[PDB]
Amino acid sequence: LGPQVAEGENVFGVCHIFASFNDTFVHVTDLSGKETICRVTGGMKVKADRDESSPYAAMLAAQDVAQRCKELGITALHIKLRATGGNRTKTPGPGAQSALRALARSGMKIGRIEDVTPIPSDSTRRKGGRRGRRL
Amino acid sequence: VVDPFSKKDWYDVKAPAMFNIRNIGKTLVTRTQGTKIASDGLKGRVFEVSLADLQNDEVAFRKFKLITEDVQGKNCLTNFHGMDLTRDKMCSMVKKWQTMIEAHVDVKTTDGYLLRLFCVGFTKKRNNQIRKTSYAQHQQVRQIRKKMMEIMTREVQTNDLKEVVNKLIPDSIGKDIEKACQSIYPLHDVFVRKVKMLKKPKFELGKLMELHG
Amino acid sequence: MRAKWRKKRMRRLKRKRRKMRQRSK
Amino acid sequence: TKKRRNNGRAKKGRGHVQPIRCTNCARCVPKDKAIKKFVIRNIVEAAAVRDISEASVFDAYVLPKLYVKLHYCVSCAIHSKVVRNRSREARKDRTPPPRFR
RNA sequence: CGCAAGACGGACCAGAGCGAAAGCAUUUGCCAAGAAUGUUUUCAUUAAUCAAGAACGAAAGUCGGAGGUUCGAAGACGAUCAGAUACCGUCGUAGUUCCGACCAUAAACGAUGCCGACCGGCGAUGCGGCGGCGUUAUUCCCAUGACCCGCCGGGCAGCUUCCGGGAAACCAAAGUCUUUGGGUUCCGGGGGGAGUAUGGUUGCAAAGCUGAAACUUAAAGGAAUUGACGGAAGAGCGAUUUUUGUACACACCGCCCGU
Ligand SMILES: [Mg+2]
Ligand SMILES: [Mg+2]
Ligand SMILES: [Mg+2]
Ligand SMILES: [Mg+2]
Ligand SMILES: [Mg+2]
Ligand SMILES: [Mg+2]
Ligand SMILES: [Mg+2]
Ligand SMILES: [Mg+2]
Ligand SMILES: [Mg+2]
Ligand SMILES: [Mg+2]
Ligand SMILES: [Mg+2]
Ligand SMILES: [Mg+2]
Ligand SMILES: [Mg+2]
Ligand SMILES: [Mg+2]
Ligand SMILES: [Mg+2]
Ligand SMILES: [Mg+2]
Ligand SMILES: [Mg+2]
Ligand SMILES: [Mg+2]
Ligand SMILES: [Mg+2]
Ligand SMILES: [Mg+2]
Ligand SMILES: [Mg+2]
Ligand SMILES: [Mg+2]
Ligand SMILES: [Mg+2]
Ligand SMILES: [Mg+2]
Ligand SMILES: [Mg+2]
Ligand SMILES: [Mg+2]
Ligand SMILES: [Mg+2]
Ligand SMILES: [Zn+2]
Repeated sequence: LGPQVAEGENVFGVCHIFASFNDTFVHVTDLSGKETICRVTGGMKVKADRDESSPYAAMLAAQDVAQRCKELGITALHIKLRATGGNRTKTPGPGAQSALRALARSGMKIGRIEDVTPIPSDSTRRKGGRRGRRL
Repeated sequence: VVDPFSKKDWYDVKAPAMFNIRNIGKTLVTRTQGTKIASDGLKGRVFEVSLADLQNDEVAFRKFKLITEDVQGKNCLTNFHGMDLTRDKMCSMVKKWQTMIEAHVDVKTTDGYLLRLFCVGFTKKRNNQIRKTSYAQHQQVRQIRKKMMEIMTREVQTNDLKEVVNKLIPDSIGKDIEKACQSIYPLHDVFVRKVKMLKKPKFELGKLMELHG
Repeated sequence: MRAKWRKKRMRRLKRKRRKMRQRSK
Repeated sequence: TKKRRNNGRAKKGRGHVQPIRCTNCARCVPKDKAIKKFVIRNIVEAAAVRDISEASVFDAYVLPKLYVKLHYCVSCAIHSKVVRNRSREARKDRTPPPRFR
C-alpha cells in the first residue's frame, strides 16, 4: 500500500503547520498540495477549549499524523510554517515548535522549512476600532 | 468504513530537459471508475521545486513552479510555469538605510508564451563611505528602472521559453542589470524575483516531446 | 462633570426648548 | 508643564502622519509616535536545532530565519515592559540600550 | 486550481522632503504651478501689516445619484457583575468608497502673529553652487554618475554655554524691558452665572458668527519643594538640596462627580 521505492530513496510530502493562538493544524499533502494524506488538529486530542493551542495537543497531533503518513509510505516532509496573517498577527502560535519537534521525534526526515504566512501589500480595516481592545 | 486510499495510485513526475535532475518526486490520484478520468484530475497540478533540487551546484533560494501538461503511462510531464524567491531571502534583502528600486514588464516570447517579469535592486554603500544612508534621487531611480525594463524586455522577446529558462537558472538578467546601472548608482542584490505566466499557446504534444527529449 | 458632556447636555436642552418654543407660537 | 521637548513623537516640519495599528491591541497610533521593533529570530528554538539537524536529509542545511516588524502603542509598550519609565535626567539619553556585549 | 467585486498601497519609511494651512507614498504619460541656488540681465520704490470683502479648510453631519470588500455609531443577543443599561465576544443598520450641491467646526498645537536688524560655540543633515589629493563605472581619453576633504546660500532639527531673560519649568529666543519707543494686525482684565438668555444674521437641518445682565463667591489658578499614598518600575529668590505619577497634606479611612 504505497509507492514502490527502493530503501535508499525517500518519498517526500509537504507538511502545512497552521499555528494560531486558538488552535493548531498539522496537514500532510503531496508535493502538489492537492492530495491530502492526513490532517489532525489540536482540538481532536484535548477535550477543552483552553488546550487546543497548547504545546501538548500539538505534540499529540504531530505523532498521530506522523504515524498515519508512515503507514502510507511517506518518509520525508517539507515544512510550510504559517501564521494567521492578514490584518492579524504574523507570529506563529505556541504549538508550531512543539509540533515540529514531535514530528522530528517520530522518525520522519525533514526537508526544507519555509514561512508561508500571508502578507498583504495593504489590507482592509482591522477589527477593534480606534481605541483598540480594552479587555 | 471503506478505505479511500485502497483505490489510490502513485505516479512519477518528471522535470523538463532544461534541468539536470529529472525525477522531482511522486504524486497520488484516484483510479478511474468511468465517471472521472485519472488523467484529467492529474493534469493542472503545480509543483514548487527549489533550484537546488533541480540543479546540483545552484542556489536554493530560487524556486520554480512546474505544471503538469501530459500523462504518459505513470509519467507526468511538466513544463515551466513560474519562478519566485523564498520569503527569508526577500526579507533579509530589505534593509533600513538604503533605497529599493522595483520594476515589472510584460513580454511575449517568440513561441507565444506571455510572461510578466519583476525585478528588484538595492543601492550599495561605498567601501570608504562615512555617510550612514545611501539614497538615490528620484531621477536616478527612474533611470535605473528604465534600464531594468529595457534589459528585461530585450532578453525575452528575442529568445523563446527554452532559452528564457536557461537565462533564469543562473539569473544572468540580474547580473546584466547590475552591471549596466553602475554608472547611474551602484546596486547590489539585483535579482529577477518573480516571473508570472499570463498567456499560453495552444497545447502541442510535439512541442512537449521536444521539451522533454 | 466633563466639559464635553456638559456642552452636549446644554445643546440637547436648547434643542428641546427650540422644539417647545416654536417660532409659530 | 511640558514633559518632553519633542512631545513624545518624531514629527518635525510636517502636519499629518498616517496612523498604524498596534500589534497587541489594534489601536490607531501615529507612525512616528509608535514604538517599533525589528525581530530577527530562528524558526526552531535551541533544543529544536539539535533535534532537527540530525533528522534533516541535507548536510549543513541552514535553518531559515523569521523577520517581523512590530508596532506598539505607549500603553502596550509600557505594560509589556519593552519600554520603562526613566528619571528626569535619564529621559534625555536616546542612545539604544547596550545589547551588543 | 481559477473566477468576481470593493477598499487600501506593508516592509524600504528617517526627529527625512513638499504644501498657506487642512494635507501629501504602486508604475507610466500629459497639463499647469513653485521654493531654493546661479547671474557684471531688466524695471526703478513698485514695499510691510492689514477694517470692508474674498479663496481654501481633517473627521463627523445633511440632500440627490453610483457602488457596497472590510470595519462599524444605533440595535438584537451571549458573557461578566450585587447591579452593566459598559469595558469582552457573535451578528449588524446609517456610515466608511466615488460624483454633484451644503456645513466651516478640532488639543485646526510649536497651546508661541507677520515683516526687519543685532547678539556665542559644535557636529550632522536636505537642496543648489564653488574648489580640491585620492578610490570606483561608463573597454581608451576628457566629462558625467558613486564615495572622500572643505567653502557659501536658503531649509527641517540636535548638542553645549554664567549672552541675557523668566515665578519657575525652560527659552539662542520666550534675548537685546524702570538703561522702559523699529513697523503693524488680532486679542486679556479675580473665580462662577455662561459662550447661557435675548435681538440680529447665515443654513434644508444639525448648528455657525456676534453676544449680556440680575445674582453669587475669597479665592480659583501657574511653577517648583518636602511628605503620604498608587490594582507603576558648594547649588538655588525661596521652601529645600531608588526612580516615577498625584487635583492627597485631618495625607486613599483621602479627595471628588452627577441623578
Ligand atoms: Mg481555543
Ligand atoms: Mg475550539
Ligand atoms: Mg489596562
Ligand atoms: Mg493636524
Ligand atoms: Mg515614541
Ligand atoms: Mg515649508
Ligand atoms: Mg510599496
Ligand atoms: Mg475679515
Ligand atoms: Mg469631510
Ligand atoms: Mg463623510
Ligand atoms: Mg447618500
Ligand atoms: Mg460591541
Ligand atoms: Mg463584525
Ligand atoms: Mg475655535
Ligand atoms: Mg501638536
Ligand atoms: Mg489656539
Ligand atoms: Mg546647513
Ligand atoms: Mg530639499
Ligand atoms: Mg552639495
Ligand atoms: Mg515696555
Ligand atoms: Mg472675568
Ligand atoms: Mg463678580
Ligand atoms: Mg549652607
Ligand atoms: Mg546662597
Ligand atoms: Mg498620570
Ligand atoms: Mg502630569
Ligand atoms: Mg509631590
Ligand atoms: Zn496597544
